[PDB]
Amino acid sequence: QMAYRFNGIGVTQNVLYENQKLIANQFNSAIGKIQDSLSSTPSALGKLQDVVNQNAQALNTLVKQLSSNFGAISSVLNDILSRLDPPEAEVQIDRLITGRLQSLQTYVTQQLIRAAEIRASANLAATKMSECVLGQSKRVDFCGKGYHLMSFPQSAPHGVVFLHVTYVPAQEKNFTTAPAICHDGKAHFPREGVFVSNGTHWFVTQRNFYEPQIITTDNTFVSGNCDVVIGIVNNTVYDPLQPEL
Amino acid sequence: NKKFLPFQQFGRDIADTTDAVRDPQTLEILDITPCSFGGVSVITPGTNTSNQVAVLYQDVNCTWRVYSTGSNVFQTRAGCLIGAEHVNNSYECDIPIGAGICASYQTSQSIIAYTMSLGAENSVAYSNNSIAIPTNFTISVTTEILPVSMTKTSVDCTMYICGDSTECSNLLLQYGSFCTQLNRALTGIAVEQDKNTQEVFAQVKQIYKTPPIKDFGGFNFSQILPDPSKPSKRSPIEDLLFNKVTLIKQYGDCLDLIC
Amino acid sequence: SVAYSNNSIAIPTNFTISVTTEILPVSMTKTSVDCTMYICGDSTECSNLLLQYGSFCTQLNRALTGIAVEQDKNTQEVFAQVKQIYKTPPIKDFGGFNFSQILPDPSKPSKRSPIEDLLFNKVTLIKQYGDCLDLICAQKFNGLTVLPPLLTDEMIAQYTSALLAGTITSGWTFGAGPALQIPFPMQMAYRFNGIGVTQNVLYENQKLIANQFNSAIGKIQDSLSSTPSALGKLQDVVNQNAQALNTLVKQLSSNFGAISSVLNDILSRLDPPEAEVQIDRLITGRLQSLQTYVTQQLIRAAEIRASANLAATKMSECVLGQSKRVDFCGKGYH
Ligand SMILES: *[C@@H]1O[C@H](CO)[C@@H](O[C@@H]2O[C@H](CO)[C@@H](O)[C@H](O)[C@H]2NC(C)=O)[C@H](O)[C@H]1NC(C)=O
Ligand SMILES: *[C@@H]1O[C@H](CO)[C@@H](O[C@@H]2O[C@H](CO)[C@@H](O)[C@H](O)[C@H]2NC(C)=O)[C@H](O)[C@H]1NC(C)=O
Ligand SMILES: *[C@@H]1O[C@H](CO)[C@@H](O[C@@H]2O[C@H](CO)[C@@H](O)[C@H](O)[C@H]2NC(C)=O)[C@H](O)[C@H]1NC(C)=O
Ligand SMILES: *[C@@H]1O[C@H](CO)[C@@H](O[C@@H]2O[C@H](CO)[C@@H](O)[C@H](O)[C@H]2NC(C)=O)[C@H](O)[C@H]1NC(C)=O
Ligand SMILES: *[C@@H]1O[C@H](CO)[C@@H](O[C@@H]2O[C@H](CO)[C@@H](O)[C@H](O)[C@H]2NC(C)=O)[C@H](O)[C@H]1NC(C)=O
Ligand SMILES: *[C@@H]1O[C@H](CO)[C@@H](O)[C@H](O)[C@H]1NC(C)=O
Ligand SMILES: *[C@@H]1O[C@H](CO)[C@@H](O)[C@H](O)[C@H]1NC(C)=O
Ligand SMILES: *[C@@H]1O[C@H](CO)[C@@H](O)[C@H](O)[C@H]1NC(C)=O
Repeated sequence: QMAYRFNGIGVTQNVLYENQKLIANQFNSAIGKIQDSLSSTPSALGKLQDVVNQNAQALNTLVKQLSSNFGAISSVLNDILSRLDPPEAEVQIDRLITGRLQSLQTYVTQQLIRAAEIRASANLAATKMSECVLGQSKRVDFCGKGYHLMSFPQSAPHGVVFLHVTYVPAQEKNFTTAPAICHDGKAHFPREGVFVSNGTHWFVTQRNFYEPQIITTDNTFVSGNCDVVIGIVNNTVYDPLQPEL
Repeated sequence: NKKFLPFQQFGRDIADTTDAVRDPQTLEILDITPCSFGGVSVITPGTNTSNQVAVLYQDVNCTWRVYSTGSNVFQTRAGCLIGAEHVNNSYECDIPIGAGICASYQTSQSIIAYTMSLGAENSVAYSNNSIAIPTNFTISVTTEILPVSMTKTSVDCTMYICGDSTECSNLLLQYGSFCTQLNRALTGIAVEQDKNTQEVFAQVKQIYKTPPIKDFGGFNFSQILPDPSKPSKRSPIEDLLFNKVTLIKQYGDCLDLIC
Repeated sequence: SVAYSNNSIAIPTNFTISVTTEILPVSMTKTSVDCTMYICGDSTECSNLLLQYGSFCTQLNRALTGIAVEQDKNTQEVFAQVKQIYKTPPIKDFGGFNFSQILPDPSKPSKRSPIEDLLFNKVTLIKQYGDCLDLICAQKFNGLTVLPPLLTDEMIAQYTSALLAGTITSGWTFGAGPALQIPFPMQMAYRFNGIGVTQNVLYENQKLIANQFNSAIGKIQDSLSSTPSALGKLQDVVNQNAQALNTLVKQLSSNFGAISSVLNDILSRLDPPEAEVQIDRLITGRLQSLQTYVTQQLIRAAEIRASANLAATKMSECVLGQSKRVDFCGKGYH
């Protein structure tokens, strides 16, 4: 399966099969580092804590707004009712009713805006569950930084944590490159890969991993002559048909 | 410079506030201007960490309308900063002040103000016949945390506005379907939270089980697979995530912010 | 009418390299409101009467502070994708491709591209007490202030320049790891392979493709310099914010059922008992105006946040990579 996912990012599967223990060890060490980094950093889950903090703060503000007068003589209904007849108590309780109705309407409006934001975040989380966990994504930075291999979901309080396993290239080397190879008056182009050279010798390799190979007629295809391509390089293209001929 | 017509005494602004007047003894036109102007912000590294603060005065040019001057003053495009030293190095942003200026608390400890650094400089060795190809790789696992739902709340309007008062309830009846509207909105939010959770998590309809022998070619999923020993069948990572987030209350247990 | 037949196909014998613009809003202006100066400006009796309403203005300031922090978060999420400031080489031999209209101009005092200079000239956006003793002055005298963005336009230009240098020197490799250099004709041959065309098509038509690219960039510059309504969305955002602030200023002239709109005219004709009713009416009306402004700002900030999330996604998938999604990064094969 992970050889298939290596094929999905442009690396041949023999790279995985010849490095299976190393890839497994790197995956295990990365999962253990994820466990340690989540156990150490206190502000790692601040996105989920902010939702709980905002909801609790909104409810406590709604409770605390019952102490306001809103232009009336008091904030307690029972103190108004025990000092006034039904007409002036009607006036003061009308002021309190208008103020508390305004407080409730403000709370409901802010909750609607916050719920729209939470719904957008949940639609994004459902899209990431569909495209990162249930498949392999070619979208850049949608499922982590690097070439995405696979993702794993974890439940969290009011949320989801995605563990994105990605492939990162490392230990680059610079080589001399050419667009085409001129062998017999014909221009040769790589079928998949890139011509590279160590100054003296020319090979064709895959683009995301250094694996040099002898430039043959099976590695390359022919298009035109050596007069159109700018930067074409003279080299020999080996023919496998006539050592055995 | 206003020229009043002879029947006029006061001049008004676009907000209908009196901003011009005619002096009744010497007939000259005066412009009235408010005294208070300019916003003020305060910068602290935490009251637990220290007691010194820095004060940012917006709309103040120090090349004054300040509370107290100090030993170090600094003129940013966000205003005049008093109480912070200006250094010439560039770091990452600790406390954002504005206009490319950030502040931090460095060691004798004091608040330093600096221009933020966008990152380390890099120059790719571009040539017209040179390529760079990786010879190795790293397998990297990164976390992404996404909110899905929030708490579903319901409000009894009569108990909030007119709690255990009959006269207030009979007065609240003369406002109409406002509280029915509020409860309808909150019910829609509460239904939407369950819809959000169902859309994120209930993608598959079969409950798949891992095999009892965990031979996966060397790959170890023990930190993300469920732990059968725990009373809650969660992964170790999931148990850590549930411990790291802090979220029936009877009448007899109440008679507390939730109460 | 497509000439459909059961054994007929249409195959293109040529191509066009097309450059199109997409304009996306990212942030809006960060505003702060002093409640006491807006409702009860330089009046002690009004401030004492406003103290009986509670934490309403704390709620309003919390909402506006959240909006102001979210604007800087929007700009950081769109532009600060890479953390290395890549530079272009001093020799600009890119196989015939000419990025001079999008690369920074070192002669200008602001290191901006010619296209970026045109875009900044085509969108029209410290005010001391001494030089105010103007709509901004009237806004600032009623407690309404505009906070500066955390990143200046020079820093955004630096981030854009770093993204451009990384793209034209390394292709999509710098967005997924270390920047691996590659010649630009070979990079666009890779991108031709990404849309299903063999690379010899590019290598045998390199001068024509480079000329089409250069002419399309020059046409983009001319069409942005000619059409005045090209940057309509950013100007609409600026106009909406300015109109909201001016409406908030102009709403101070309303009576709200009281005998006047001036605080001092009420206070100079009435004793504090009969003044207090009118001051309470003005307080309720101006509180309603502030709440309406904050609610509209919250809805507008949600829309701007959606636009900024889309712009960050387009920066990730169109600039840092080659997209197979149809019409996400222009019309045609991206
Ligand atoms: C570029 O590739 C060639 C071909 O592999 C390298 O030549 C080989 O060098 C080793 C050195 O130990 C010899 O043992 C081989 O016999 C050589 N192969 C031949 C002659 O076909 C060459 O060294 C490489 N360039 C560099 C700079 O390492
Ligand atoms: C690549 O190889 C070709 C073929 O051997 C070279 O072309 C010849 O170059 C010589 C010297 O200039 C001429 O006298 C011949 O007439 C050319 N033949 C053809 C068929 O064009 C070419 O010069 C080589 N290129 C490099 C850079 O060495
Ligand atoms: C590719 O990278 C891996 C990871 O760093 C290298 O594996 C390490 O190799 C060193 C030296 O042999 C050992 O000391 C480490 O223990 C290895 N790490 C792991 C996780 O196995 C590997 O050698 C590199 N391969 C090449 C060709 O450079
Ligand atoms: C493919 O299209 C290009 C662009 O239209 C053609 O290039 C033009 O060719 C005409 C006639 O040779 C010239 O007058 C123009 O100056 C060329 N334009 C450019 C930008 O170079 C090209 O000829 C077409 N090729 C085919 C095979 O139809
Ligand atoms: C890239 O295109 C620009 C024009 O868009 C070229 O700049 C022109 O250069 C010529 C000669 O150097 C001047 O006469 C023009 O005034 C320049 N125009 C502008 C708008 O600057 C530039 O030379 C091109 N780059 C290369 C490498 O040829
Ligand atoms: C690279 O540039 C050099 C110097 O201008 C030139 O001689 C060479 O032909 C160029 N190669 C390619 C492939 O453009
Ligand atoms: C502050 O005043 C000085 C004196 O002219 C001026 O040079 C400087 O630009 C001003 N600062 C700002 C941010 O306007
Ligand atoms: C997986 O890792 C844990 C701790 O890292 C270890 O205890 C366990 O034995 C490992 N699983 C296997 C099959 O080795």
